[PDB]
Amino acid sequence: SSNAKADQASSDAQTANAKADQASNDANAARSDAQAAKDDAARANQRADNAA
Amino acid sequence: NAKADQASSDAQTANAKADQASNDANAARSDAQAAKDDAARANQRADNAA
Amino acid sequence: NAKADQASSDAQTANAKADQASNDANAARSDAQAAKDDAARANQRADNAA
Repeated sequence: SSNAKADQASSDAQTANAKADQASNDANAARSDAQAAKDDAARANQRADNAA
Repeated sequence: NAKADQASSDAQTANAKADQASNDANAARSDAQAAKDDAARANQRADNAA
Repeated sequence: NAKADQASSDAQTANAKADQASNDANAARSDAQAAKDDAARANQRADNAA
């Protein structure tokens, strides 16, 4: 006896979850960086406004 | 088939996480592009200043 | 084997969406770094001219 299709489906789901976990953490990091860069750019323009 | 059922559940878990990751990555791209445009504006103001 | 086959297909979908989300996240990280560096150029130029 063998449960091969189910075993392979389970391995595929575990692999997919590892990939998706890593993508989530990468994406959240990228969001933080992107907002920090937006704030840095805004601050540069703010300093120029204030110096007008 | 208990293993197949659990594999199905775990695949839905993976989809929920991948969908959230995609949403967040799309927002990060849009914000980073906005940051590039705004930073270019500050440098253009500098280039063209009196 | 319908259930296992469905779980496998759903897992493949999640896996592919996760790969694209990781690529998009890197693209945003790259753009954010460029914007960060350009904002620092802008400030530098402004302080040198002030």
